[PDB]
Amino acid sequence: VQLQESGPGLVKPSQSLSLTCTVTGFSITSDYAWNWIRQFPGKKLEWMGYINFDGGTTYNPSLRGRISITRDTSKNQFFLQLRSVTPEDTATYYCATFYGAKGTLDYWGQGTSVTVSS
Amino acid sequence: VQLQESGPGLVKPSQSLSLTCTVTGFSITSDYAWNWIRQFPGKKLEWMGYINFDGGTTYNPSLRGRISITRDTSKNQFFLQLRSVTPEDTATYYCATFYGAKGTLDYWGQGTSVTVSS
Amino acid sequence: AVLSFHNICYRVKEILSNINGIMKPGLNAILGPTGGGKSSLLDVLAARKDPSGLSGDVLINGAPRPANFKCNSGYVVQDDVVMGTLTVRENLQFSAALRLATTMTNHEKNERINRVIQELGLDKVADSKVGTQFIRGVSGGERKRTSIGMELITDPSILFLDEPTTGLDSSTANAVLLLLKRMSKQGRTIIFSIHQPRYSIFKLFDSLTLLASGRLMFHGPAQEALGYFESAGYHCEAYNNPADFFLDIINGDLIEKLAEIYVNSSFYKETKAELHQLSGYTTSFCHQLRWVSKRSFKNLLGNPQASIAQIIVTVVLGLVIGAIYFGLKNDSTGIQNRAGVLFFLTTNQCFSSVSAVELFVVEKKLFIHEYISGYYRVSSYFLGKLLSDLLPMRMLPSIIFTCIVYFMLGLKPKADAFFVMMFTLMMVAYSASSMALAIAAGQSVVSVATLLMTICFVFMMIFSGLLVNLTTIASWLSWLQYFSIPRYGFTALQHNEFLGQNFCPGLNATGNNPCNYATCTGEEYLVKQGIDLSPWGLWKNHVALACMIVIFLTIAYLKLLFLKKY
Amino acid sequence: AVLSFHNICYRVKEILSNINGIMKPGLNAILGPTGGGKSSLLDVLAARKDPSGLSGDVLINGAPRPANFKCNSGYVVQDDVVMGTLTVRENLQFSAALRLATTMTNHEKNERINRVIQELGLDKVADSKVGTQFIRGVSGGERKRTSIGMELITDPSILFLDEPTTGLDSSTANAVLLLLKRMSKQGRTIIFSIHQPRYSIFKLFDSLTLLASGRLMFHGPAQEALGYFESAGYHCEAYNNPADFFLDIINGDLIEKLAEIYVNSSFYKETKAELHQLSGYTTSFCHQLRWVSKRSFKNLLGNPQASIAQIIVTVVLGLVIGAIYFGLKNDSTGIQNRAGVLFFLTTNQCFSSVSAVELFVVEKKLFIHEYISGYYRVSSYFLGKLLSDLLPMRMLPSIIFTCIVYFMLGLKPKADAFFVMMFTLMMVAYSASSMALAIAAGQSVVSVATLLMTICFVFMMIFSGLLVNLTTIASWLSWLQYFSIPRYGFTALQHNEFLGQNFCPGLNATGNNPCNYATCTGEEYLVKQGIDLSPWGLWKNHVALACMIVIFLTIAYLKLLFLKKY
Amino acid sequence: DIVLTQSPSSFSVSLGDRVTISCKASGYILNRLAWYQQKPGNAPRLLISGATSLETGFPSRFSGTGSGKDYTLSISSLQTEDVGTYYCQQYWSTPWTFGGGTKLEIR
Amino acid sequence: DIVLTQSPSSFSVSLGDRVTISCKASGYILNRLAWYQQKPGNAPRLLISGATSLETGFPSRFSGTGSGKDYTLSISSLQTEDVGTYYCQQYWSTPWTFGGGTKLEIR
Ligand SMILES: CC(C)C[C@H]1c2[nH]c3cc(OC4CCCC4)ccc3c2C[C@H]2C(=O)N[C@@H](CCC(=O)OC(C)(C)C)C(=O)N21
Ligand SMILES: CC(C)C[C@H]1c2[nH]c3cc(OC4CCCC4)ccc3c2C[C@H]2C(=O)N[C@@H](CCC(=O)OC(C)(C)C)C(=O)N21
Ligand SMILES: *[C@@H]1O[C@H](CO)[C@@H](O[C@@H]2O[C@H](CO)[C@@H](O)[C@H](O)[C@H]2NC(C)=O)[C@H](O)[C@H]1NC(C)=O
Ligand SMILES: *[C@@H]1O[C@H](CO)[C@@H](O[C@@H]2O[C@H](CO)[C@@H](O)[C@H](O)[C@H]2NC(C)=O)[C@H](O)[C@H]1NC(C)=O
Repeated sequence: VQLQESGPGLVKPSQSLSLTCTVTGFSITSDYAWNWIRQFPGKKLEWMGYINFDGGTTYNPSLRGRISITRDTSKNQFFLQLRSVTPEDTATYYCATFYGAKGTLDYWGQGTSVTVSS
Repeated sequence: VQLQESGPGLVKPSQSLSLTCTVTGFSITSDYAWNWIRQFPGKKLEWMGYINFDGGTTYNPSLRGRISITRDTSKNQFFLQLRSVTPEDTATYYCATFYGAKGTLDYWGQGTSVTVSS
Repeated sequence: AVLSFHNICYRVKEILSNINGIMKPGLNAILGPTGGGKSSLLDVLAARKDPSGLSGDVLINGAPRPANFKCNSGYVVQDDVVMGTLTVRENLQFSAALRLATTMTNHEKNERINRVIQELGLDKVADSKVGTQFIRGVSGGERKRTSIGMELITDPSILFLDEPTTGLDSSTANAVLLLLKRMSKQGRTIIFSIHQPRYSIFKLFDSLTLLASGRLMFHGPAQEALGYFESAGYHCEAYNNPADFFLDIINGDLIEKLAEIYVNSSFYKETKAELHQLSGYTTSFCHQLRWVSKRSFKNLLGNPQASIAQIIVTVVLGLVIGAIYFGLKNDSTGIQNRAGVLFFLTTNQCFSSVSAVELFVVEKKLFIHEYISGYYRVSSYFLGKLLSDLLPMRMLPSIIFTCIVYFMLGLKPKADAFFVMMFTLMMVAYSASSMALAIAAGQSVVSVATLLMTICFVFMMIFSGLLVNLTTIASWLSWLQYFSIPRYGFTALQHNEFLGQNFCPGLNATGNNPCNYATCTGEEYLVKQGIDLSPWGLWKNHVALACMIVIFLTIAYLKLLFLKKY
Repeated sequence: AVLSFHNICYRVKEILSNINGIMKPGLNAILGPTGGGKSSLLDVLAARKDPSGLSGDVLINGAPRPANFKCNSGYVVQDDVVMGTLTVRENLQFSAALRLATTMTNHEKNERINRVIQELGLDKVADSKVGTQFIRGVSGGERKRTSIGMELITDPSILFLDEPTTGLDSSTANAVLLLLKRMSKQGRTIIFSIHQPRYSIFKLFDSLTLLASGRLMFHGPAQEALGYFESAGYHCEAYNNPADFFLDIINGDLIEKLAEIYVNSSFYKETKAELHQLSGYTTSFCHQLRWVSKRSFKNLLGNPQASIAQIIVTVVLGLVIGAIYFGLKNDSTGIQNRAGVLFFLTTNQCFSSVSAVELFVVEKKLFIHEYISGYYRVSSYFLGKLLSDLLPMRMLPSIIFTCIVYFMLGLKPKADAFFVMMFTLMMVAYSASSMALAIAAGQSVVSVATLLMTICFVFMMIFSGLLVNLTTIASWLSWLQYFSIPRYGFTALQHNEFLGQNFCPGLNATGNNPCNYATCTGEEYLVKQGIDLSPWGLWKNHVALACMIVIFLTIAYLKLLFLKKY
Repeated sequence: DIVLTQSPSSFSVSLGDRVTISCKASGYILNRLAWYQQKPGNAPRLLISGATSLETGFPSRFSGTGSGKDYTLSISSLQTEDVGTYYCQQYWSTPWTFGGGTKLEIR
Repeated sequence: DIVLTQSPSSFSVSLGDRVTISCKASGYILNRLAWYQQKPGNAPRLLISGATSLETGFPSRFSGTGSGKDYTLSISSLQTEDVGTYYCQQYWSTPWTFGGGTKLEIR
């Protein structure tokens, strides 16, 4: 219901990328699915994957082995861990919320920009 | 959304019983299911059957062969036709509305009393 | 007519070495142990073996054997190849129609049959059925008299009999051979091979060719065979069968010892001084397809208990399915019951089409004998048996299932949906039967092809769309769903039936579905399985079943054409 | 030992009339045509027929035949009942262990076998396998020598041979009968019945009993049979087999004409003046169950290609199912794939348990011969073959399927859910195999019981809960769901696996389900099918499969106990 | 079918008091339970849907907390306008059955 | 997967004018289509759910009328506050794909 990304805004190539979305106003272990969306320069949205309310996860097949989403139910956080990063995915990363019964990405984050350079 | 029963308030035994519920404010061929409920003296409710928005019907198995529900989509009416009537079912007949996605009998009629005597 | 063979070296392993001798018109016999040359010399003399192994020459009256020899000489199989469900009159009419010329009148051919059936003595059984498991028929002593008459229609000058007494009783076997001795006085050279005869049999012969382990050990008159072995160094006791005495010498009361005695004989040199005196289709295609399809249909009627029994099972199971699934509801259970009855109907048409294995397997020895004898082509035997057996027995259960269960269950009450279902069940019955013929054609046992059909069906039936969702399989397995007959039949019945359907009562979900994960209309079910909603998404499934009929009935044709006929 | 039978009138139809004669110690033979009394008198003289039809008396040395007669006389079957997968040493040890007493030492019994196997001349093949389809074994001339030795272990005074030469070659059959003539000089009365002997066979006999159509037509010394029919009015030509001459008289070169000639003989009155001179378990239960289960296990090892081949199919199909259903998802397709793999696993355990038909059907003629001879009880033959064949071959595929597919598919990752699935697949394999034995026990053909198993399975599999919803069937059919084995196995696997499951991602529906008609948790699926959610709703299905094992293995026991053994 | 049992067929309470109505089913309903309130002389009126949710137009004194086969209705601190007859309906299986009804009273 | 095509990648309109945005899918979506509006510098915002419904907080000038594979968005009489980038998402299959986006302009 109120989402907020945070993380390093720059990263060396082929190491790892870590983000964090802290949810306030709702419990992430209660109802919805919690997902990550990136928007490239030359704007095209691209879905990455979600973690469920019960810990199950599902990722985009174009990000094979490189993405993993974990959570920390003690303080309502879920994490993006994108590893071996190329300089092509210098996108804007969002955390969003999926209703399930409605089917649409209802709530969105503010959006943080990640630049992959050297 | 606004239902109203009408019909004969007295009927000879073992002939037929006819009621009519005229729906205003909503089209009966549009969305819901449209059903009949009776309440006996010594009050116990009892579901009789519905007609769907697409003309399909479903009746209570305790009223076997004796009930049929028809409709008249030209003026938003649906009809109860209860035949070979015993003097035991001198109940109060209601017409109601079933949401489908919610599952409950949401809107109700005013209720008309039928006495089966000679 | 005189056969005169010389220096035959047949090979597959040389199981014949060098065999000489002439066969004058009379009653010629080929004795010896089983593994020797008594069965191999007869198939060489009758051209029933492959000429790639043949070495020497076989001569008739100074002229070699032409390609017309198999049509002008009669060969008689050991076991009966007669149609036991036709009568003795009808079996001789089939043989007369496909071997005699088309110039002859039906008045002319029926007199030729009346000459044969009077000569054999089949007058009291001329209009009786020959006999099957389910039919009381003519006894085994006159099934052998019938099959001789099927080869005497063209009046051959040379008869070849293969074990004319094996399988008959002792009193029966004298009645067959006394018939043959009367035939031998007419001028017909009779050449046969008896397993262990008796002296009542041996007293009738006119020549004897004794063979063991591919070596000629005697050839001459059969009366002089006893006096030859007495002068070789052996002695026959009193009350001993001389034909039992000859195979007693073979077993050691050696083969290279006794074959060299025949080379130093007065019988070998008299034979050698005779061989150097001499040495030094018919029928149109439409007439073959007329009579193959006529006999194959009388067989289908004369065996009711494998034809009526499949109609009784169709009606009874059609009423059991109609009672369990009596009128279907448009509720939460309505998707399950429609997808389950349509899955049962397509996988019943597949597993009940395993009886098509029996079509080309039971008739194998009768196909091979009649093809070499020159009745029909492979093309008119193949088409005439699809037209008569496979075609009407696979139309009828597809009509009876659809007429019974469609209005008990209450499927989509339109006239075109009734006939698409009848046509979809009919294409899946042909495609599974053509696959059964593509495996069973050429084989001679039922039980291996029956198992291989069943293994292939249970893998086609995982990939049909009920057990596993076909949109979820990995991409390196998901190409295997194209090789499965129940997928195309069950997609075309689900497309036919789930179109205008609603399944959530009280919820109009065809304009918008509130609260998804619901499956409240029949298009939502059908896209979720992976089925196209266009009208090509229906008829894609029928042009894929029609292309599998043409492929599987061409594989089944080439397995009969390229068969080992010898 | 002298048999002496008198005035036998056996009935089922009186196919024996009145037969008299004694059988002194020597080499006695019973000739004649097939339908006569040559096979029926031998089963009366050896007590292998029902005494309800028997009329006259059969006497031995002045004393009647006791109940110990079947144990003290050896009867030898026509076709070989030897275990072709055991060796000649092992087949004689099984016969020695269950017929000799338990007092004898294993050193004493092995010397008794070494006396037998040296007397028969089986020294070079003493440790070779007898032979099967899949095993090159000892030839058919020494399978017959082996089966004589299985009856000479207890040293019987009277041997009964049933067609000792039918099925053998001509050189082989003299080697068997020259063995028997050496046995006849030891004092063993040998009583046999040959189909159409030869003069090399006929010269060895010591007595002859000629029978045709249930009438005694000769009994006396076999040398005087020729001189008897010469003095009756017939004539034997030179070079004729006298044994072929005798059945020639039967067929008319009449029966009531020729049987009355024997009454007016000097041979009948000499027999009649002899009969009036004379007239006027062993083993414990645990020892029988030890040796039946030992031989039935060596057979299971000595036939790998029907035991290894079911483990190869289990591993290969376990990997194909694990690849198609590789790790299952908790999405909209997750209910379909779990309900479809668990339906495939229970109906595979049913249809692959049709090979249990072969258990009591192939061994039928060996069960009947060894029960009459008095080796074992029906109770220890039944339990010793369930323990050795049915028990380990139905545990192993239920373990191999569960170990392979459970972690590829990603089923419920608990330790108790792993073993309930292994135990549920194991109870449905026993219950379907016990049903196959309850139908096949007593029968002698495979193909009728195999079809009747398959018809019953496809009706049990409609009522299992995937094709039709069991809560929707009419109340007069819905009692038939209690008679189906795949219902109880598929309810117990669905109960095991669908409990703590969610299937709508992003929707917590286990506290409340917003917008019904959704099926978003595994309890909603499971109640909708009609499955109880209590822990008795799981184990109700296992006490109903255990009660069907006990019922079907009691029907299978009573069909062997009440079998026609004669 | 599925029969619904409201064994407390009556009550006797006072104002401001907490009363609890129980409904027992003969099968698993899986939270497909509804509650109805019938004033004397009127049609029944929907109170709770899905055994926990409450309808717009009712105070937050009513609550349903049920699971499995045991479902219950709680009226905490009842007013005068809350006396009536309370029914429980299942809408899981297809012949929708009601409970017997329970008639609140005022001491 | 299912790819979503917005072939009119730009527009050029004026105020009070009716503009129409089309979205084409490579599979049957069955009204599982959503529309998003992204102002420059903000997260996307949900506009339409289920291809016809409209979200609380938007005027009744937006409307979606699609069926099958052809879905469309209509902005009748657009204001100044309606210029932005419009995306179409499918949420039928499991890798949720968006459209390419179409950027409205003002002549
Ligand atoms: C007709 C039916 C009773 C027997 C038929 C048949 N259906 C099947 C359908 C199957 O789908 C499964 C059902 C649920 C999902 C998948 C699976 C197997 C089968 C079989 C066996 C098959 C067979 O073994 N061969 C002929 C035998 C006909 C016959 O000769 O029997 C009579 C009584 C003597 C006429 C057959 O038709 N069946
Ligand atoms: C093991 C499998 C490939 C063959 C097995 C078997 N599974 C079945 C499962 C079925 O569920 C259907 C799936 C959708 C709904 C119902 C239906 C039928 C079958 C059959 C046939 C059965 C059989 O006819 N024969 C035995 C033994 C054959 C054997 O021993 O195989 C070798 C190669 C000789 C070693 C058998 O194992 N099957
Ligand atoms: C279900 O609701 C839909 C609304 O989306 C109805 O369909 C429309 O009905 C209106 C009113 O007559 C027509 O003008 C439209 O042309 C209809 N649209 C379509 C695509 O057909 C529909 O009638 C309702 N279902 C039933 C069975 O009546
Ligand atoms: C789904 O929602 C339910 C509520 O409807 C959650 O279950 C309750 O959670 C609260 C808070 O932890 C507990 O106090 C209750 O005891 C829980 N009730 C039950 C019946 O478990 C549940 O946690 C949610 N699902 C998941 C996976 O978290």
